[PDB]
Amino acid sequence: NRAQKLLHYLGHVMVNGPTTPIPVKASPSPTDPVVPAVPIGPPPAGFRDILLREGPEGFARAVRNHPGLLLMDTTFRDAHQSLLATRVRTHDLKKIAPYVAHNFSKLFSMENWGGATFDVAMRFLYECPWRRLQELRELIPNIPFQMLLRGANAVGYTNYPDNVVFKFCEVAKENGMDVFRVFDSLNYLPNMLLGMEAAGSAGGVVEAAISYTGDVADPSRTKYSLQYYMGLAEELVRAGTHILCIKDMAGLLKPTACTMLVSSLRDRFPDLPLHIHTHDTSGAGVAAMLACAQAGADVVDVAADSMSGMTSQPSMGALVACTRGTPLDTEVPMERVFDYSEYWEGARGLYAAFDCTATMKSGNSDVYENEIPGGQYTNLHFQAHSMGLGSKFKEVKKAYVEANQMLGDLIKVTPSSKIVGDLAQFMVQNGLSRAEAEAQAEELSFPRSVVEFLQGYIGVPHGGFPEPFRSKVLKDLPRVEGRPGASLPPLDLQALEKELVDRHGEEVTPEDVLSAAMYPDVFAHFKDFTATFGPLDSLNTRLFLQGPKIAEEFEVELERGKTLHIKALAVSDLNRAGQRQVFFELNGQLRSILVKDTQAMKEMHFHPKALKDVKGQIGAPMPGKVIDIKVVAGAKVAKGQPLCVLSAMKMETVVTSPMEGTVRKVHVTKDMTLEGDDLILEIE
Amino acid sequence: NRAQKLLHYLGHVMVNGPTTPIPVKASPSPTDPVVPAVPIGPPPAGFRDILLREGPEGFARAVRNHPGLLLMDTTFRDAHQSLLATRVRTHDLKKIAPYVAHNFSKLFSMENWGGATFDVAMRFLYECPWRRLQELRELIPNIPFQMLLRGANAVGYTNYPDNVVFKFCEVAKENGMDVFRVFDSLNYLPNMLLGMEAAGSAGGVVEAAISYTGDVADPSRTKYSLQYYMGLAEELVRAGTHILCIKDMAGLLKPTACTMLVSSLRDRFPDLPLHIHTHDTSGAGVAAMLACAQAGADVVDVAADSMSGMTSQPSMGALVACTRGTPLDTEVPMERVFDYSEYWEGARGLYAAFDCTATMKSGNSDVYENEIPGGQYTNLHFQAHSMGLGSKFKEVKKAYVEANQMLGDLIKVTPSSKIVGDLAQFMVQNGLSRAEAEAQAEELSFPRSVVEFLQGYIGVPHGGFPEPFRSKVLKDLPRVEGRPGASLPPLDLQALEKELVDRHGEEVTPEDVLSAAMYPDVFAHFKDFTATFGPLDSLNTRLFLQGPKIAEEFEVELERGKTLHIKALAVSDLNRAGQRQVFFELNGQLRSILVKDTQAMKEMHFHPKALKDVKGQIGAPMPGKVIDIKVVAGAKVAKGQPLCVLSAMKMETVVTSPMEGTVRKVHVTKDMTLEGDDLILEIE
Amino acid sequence: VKDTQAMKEMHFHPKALKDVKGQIGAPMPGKVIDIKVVAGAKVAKGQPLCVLSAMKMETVVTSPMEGTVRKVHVTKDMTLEGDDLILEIE
Ligand SMILES: *C(=O)CCCC[C@@H]1SC[C@@H]2NC(=O)N[C@@H]21
Ligand SMILES: *C(=O)CCCC[C@@H]1SC[C@@H]2NC(=O)N[C@@H]21
Repeated sequence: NRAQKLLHYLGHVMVNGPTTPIPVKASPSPTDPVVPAVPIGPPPAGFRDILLREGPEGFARAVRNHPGLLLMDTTFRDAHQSLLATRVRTHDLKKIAPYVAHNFSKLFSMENWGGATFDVAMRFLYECPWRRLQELRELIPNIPFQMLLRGANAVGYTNYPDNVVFKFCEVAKENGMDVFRVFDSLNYLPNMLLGMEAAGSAGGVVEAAISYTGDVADPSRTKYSLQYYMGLAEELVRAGTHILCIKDMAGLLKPTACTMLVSSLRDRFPDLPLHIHTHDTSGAGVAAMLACAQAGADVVDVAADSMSGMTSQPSMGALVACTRGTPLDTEVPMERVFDYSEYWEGARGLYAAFDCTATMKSGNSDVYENEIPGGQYTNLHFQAHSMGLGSKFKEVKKAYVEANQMLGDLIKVTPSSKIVGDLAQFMVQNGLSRAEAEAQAEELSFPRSVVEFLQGYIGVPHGGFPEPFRSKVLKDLPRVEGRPGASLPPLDLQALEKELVDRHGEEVTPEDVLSAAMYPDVFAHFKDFTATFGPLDSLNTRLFLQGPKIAEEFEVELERGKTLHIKALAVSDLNRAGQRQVFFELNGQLRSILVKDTQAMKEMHFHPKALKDVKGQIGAPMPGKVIDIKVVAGAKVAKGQPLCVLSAMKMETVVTSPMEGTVRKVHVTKDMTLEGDDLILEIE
Repeated sequence: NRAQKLLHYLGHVMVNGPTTPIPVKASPSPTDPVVPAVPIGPPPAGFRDILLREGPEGFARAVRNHPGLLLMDTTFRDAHQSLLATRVRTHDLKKIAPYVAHNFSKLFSMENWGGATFDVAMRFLYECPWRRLQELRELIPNIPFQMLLRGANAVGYTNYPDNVVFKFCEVAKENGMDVFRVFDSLNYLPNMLLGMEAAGSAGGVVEAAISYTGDVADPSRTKYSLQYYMGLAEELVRAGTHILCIKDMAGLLKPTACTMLVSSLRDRFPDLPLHIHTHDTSGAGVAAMLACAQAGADVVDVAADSMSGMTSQPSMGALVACTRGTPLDTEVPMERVFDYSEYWEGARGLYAAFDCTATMKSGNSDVYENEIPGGQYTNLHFQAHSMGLGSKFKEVKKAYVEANQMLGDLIKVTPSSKIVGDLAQFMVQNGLSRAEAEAQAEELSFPRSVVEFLQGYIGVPHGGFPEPFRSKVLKDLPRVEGRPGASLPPLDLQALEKELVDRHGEEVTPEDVLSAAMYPDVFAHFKDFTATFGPLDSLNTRLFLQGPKIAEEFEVELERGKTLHIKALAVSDLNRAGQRQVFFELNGQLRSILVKDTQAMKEMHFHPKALKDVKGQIGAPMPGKVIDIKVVAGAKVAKGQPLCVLSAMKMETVVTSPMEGTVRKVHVTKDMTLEGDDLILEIE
Repeated sequence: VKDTQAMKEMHFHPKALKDVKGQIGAPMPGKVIDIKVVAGAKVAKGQPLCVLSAMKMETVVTSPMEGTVRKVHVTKDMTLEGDDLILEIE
């Protein structure tokens, strides 16, 4: 019995408009993407059976001894985050999940879990990550899944207590999550050791990712030399990981740097599998990927053709065709590739409301001097749009270079990238250059994020903080060193459950408790809106965004037990009250409800009205202009004396003092239109 | 049920316009007239008791014996056509009847029904005359009413069968009717004889009327001399009646003329009650009326103050005030006159959409040169407007005099007035002069009514009529001689009862049968229209003609206990075939109705499409502009022989005859861009 | 011809003046959350003044100088955009 709340949502969409902020105006494609047919038989068993049967190390050995190359479709997380603002719901994903299970059993592993998946499922979109994860894992019983995880902060942006992160990892593994990736913003050794230890405590296949920046083929700059990365890999390997992984956030891999680094690591690690992640922002990613594959790569990240290019991962087809005659022999059907690409482009056509292709058309070479992370460009563009700064977005990216170089050649990863982007925003809205910021570091009101980083909440940069700027900014601000996760006191996991179940909700589960501990207020708002509108996510994307149209019929699956349909009838009209009626016809009955519009009165005039109950109160006898008032406020007047004169074209009503006393205040000064019984002055 | 029909009517009124045509575009005023207060006790004793306890002769003697003056109110019949097109409903009428029946006892009689009363009560207004008359007798069991009748034609414009008129009068008298008027357009003595014979057969008060035209005080005016009128009056009085009357359809009585006339009449008949009827158009009506009422008159017609002036009768107020310090001593409390006038003034704005004021601003002179009947001018202007010649309406009345000379100086009230009007309509429509119209009147077709008059379906005029024009028009037509009514073959109506019954009659009353006998076409039309939408005259007049406005609640009655509470929300839009859905509110229920819009015509024609079932037919392969044609219609064609060339922008395709034979026709003009798959030509 | 039906007006919070160093303007456009100092109270150098939060950006306004506050132009619970006078120092 939530159809009432759902229709209230629909009517609120009809009147007040779509609720989620929209960066650019657009209209959804009326057409519906076509899903290809799927075989009746259960999906063929992929590599998940090995994990279910063999240990994580046994699985790693089986992959390593396998001849050929292993593939990852990263469309579900990295493309959505990068190309879009990853505002995709799970309905369309489920529409294709059986096809993927039935056809893509040769894939290495699947990425479905994001870092900002919680933020999008809470703040703007309204979904529970655990739920649709559960349905997807049901639909995919035979491909292992990979989730994104950071070093100290599990999904947050500040370092976090060890115990809560361990419990969260335990919960995720208990749910059925398969493969874990753990990394750090600056590759901070205590944080990465903590993450590796947490993943080992969870139990499963564990990898660590090395943040690659710059070019290792340039001997002029050895800020992070091949020796540096090699030693880093040395402590990672001695840490006992399953597989090493490499992530190219900005797609800055030359095939030369590819081959020399891959050889440099494979020579001393002959049985170590390889995982490669890159963003095809510059359009030359495919060459580097092919060079790595020739050089001894094992697993790589690559996106569907329709969702490829631009800033996402490269395409299926390029690598598939390039290795047909090549002994690499990716050995995957092209028909499934075409079906996947066509379905994905059809689905993208629906999310045309905020495609960044209007802003940026094709990937440029402006990454080698800008180093914008591939995954956050559209999101930061939309952040600027919310800030209204989209007009100068061309200068916004111009500021990023110096925003980073304020703090030096840092490892610009998602937290650091966000901080640098915030710094660029601040100095571009203030419009001051490098010298103005550096000389006035104390003077400028930097956000709490600047002092947060300079304090050392995330960690310590390998190169170290900028001492003069940090001294100018922090000054009296405390500086906590060491591992902040070790520095941060542990926090309770129990009394918060009681507090939340007292405030709302009358059931106990650890999932919502840990979610609210990670993020209380957005959790509360999400619960508020869901309660006011019942279950969601059972609708179509077009229905979710723009709502039903006039005299069109559409079936709505309320839940699995029953499915009904609603017929939108008419918009009715604005009432004198802010409520508006809207007409709706469900399966066999007609109904209409009241919708509040955001146009409640315009509040003009409301001139003071003299009250006749108080005989001392004076009201204007006739409406018109005032030629003059013979009395100033706080002046004594006598009974029957002229004190004010009203004006019209034929009569001149001279005001008479109602009694003896002094005038408090003259509401009318001179020459304003008056009404009958208007407050002029009060006499006592 | 019944609600559905009226609800559909309301929806149709919302979607479409008012069914009745609108002469002048306006809206009813948002004001309800004030009903004056009424007592509770039974109505006082008027004159219905007197005629009840006496005979018509005894009652007439009692009236004559009264010292003073007795007044006739024509605000229920004549003021209608004088000021409006006689569009007043009955629902508004049944709101002062208790007041006047209580307040007005000295009043002589009231005229409600009239000649042009039923021809609208079913044709434009949709009501039953007998029904409304039945609903007033109980409201006023105090004061006699008065019927206006014509001699030969009972209600119609052509002489009706004598039995028909007799039985009609008998039924009318049986309806409880009290006073009757006998009249004829011409002075055709058999017409008045038949009318008075029918009135006496019915049994009751019989009054005949004499038309007035020209001047009696002008020696030059000789066609209708005093002695002519004296002979008419003496013949009628020898026929023997109850009360005499005089008609002034145009308001042409000077005081001296009517006072000398009254002196002549009262001299030789100093017992007979004397009655006058005039239409105040020249503006001097009140003066002559009062003068030659002080002379010898007994009864005076008079209209309400608000419904006075212009062309209607003079007012209550002037006559009451003047007859104050006089022996006549009207003796009527004028306060009730005041409230009556106030109610009528309030009621006038309801039908303000059509009125003579918009055209006829003030009372115009020169009526002597025009002699246009007062009760005809408004309808004439309306019919000219509906004709489309309302623009040149002044030129229409200009041509009216020439038509008068065409027919000579004759008395015209109902039939011949509109006959001259239609002849002038033809005159102005053809834009032709009088003299040559007289000349080439042989071949020129004339309206059917002119032919009827020239044949003599009405009777012989007093002065005859020109022969050569009648020979030029009638020519070879049979011509009626003698009395048309006697020459008319009497016909039975008993078969009409069964015809009505078995066609659509299951409750038809003899009144309805008589109505069908009068105007069968519009009778059946009104019957079917009422049967479609149910009974009318149960709602407000603005509610009837304008309909309820959106988003307001209103109440409607059905009977004493059946009264509803109705509200309307809004209207849907044209869904798929010009149909609307509208949403009403019952006392507590919500209703949805469908209305078929009439403003959707969407007439579009296309070049014939080649049908694939016919192999011989040839269709256009590509849309585009035709360059040249190689085969003419009805010419032999070879198999695969070029016949047409098409080229739109890029492609050029030459159409060839796919089969051997000869063509029948080509649908090509060589110079039109024709779409593909079109029936360009055919093959045998 | 000069039209008469054109009425143009200006209102809402004014803009902080750059030459007046005592005038303190809003650095970012956002919602007023809390005000650290009430009008008529001494303010130290580098002291929090107001908190602004719009989408994820948290900003605390520091005191440009050391001196008592005279008027709270920022008021409370009304959105203020960048470069709007929030506090004035004499
Ligand atoms: C709140 O919407 C701001 C969205 C931008 C931050 C998100 S968080 C995780 C991603 N990593 C990054 O740098 N921006 C993205
Ligand atoms: C059309 O609805 C009927 C009214 C117009 C004819 C009436 S009949 C009596 C009057 N005399 C005349 O010529 N027209 C008027």
